[PDB]
Amino acid sequence: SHGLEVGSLAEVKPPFYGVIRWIGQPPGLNEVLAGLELEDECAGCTDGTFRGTRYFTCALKKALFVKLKSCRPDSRFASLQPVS
Repeated sequence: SHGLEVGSLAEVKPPFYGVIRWIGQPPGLNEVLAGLELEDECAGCTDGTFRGTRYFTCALKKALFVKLKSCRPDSRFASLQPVS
C-alpha cells in the first residue's frame, strides 16, 4: 500500500511505528499482512512469528503483524525534504 516494501518506515494509525520486515499472506488469511519490527518490546509481540509460523527474525517481543492495507508511510519522516 503506497509502495511500502520491506525496509520501509511504516505507521499504523495512538499510532504505532515500525519498520516493515516481511510482507505476505499467512495460510488461513485472505489478506496481505505486513510484519513490522517495532522500536521497543511490546506485549502482544513475537520475534518474527505469526500464529506459530516464523516469517522473519527479530529481537524478542518486537514483531507486530498487521494488515498491509492498514499501513501508511511513517508520517514523521514522510515530509522530510533533501538538501536543495
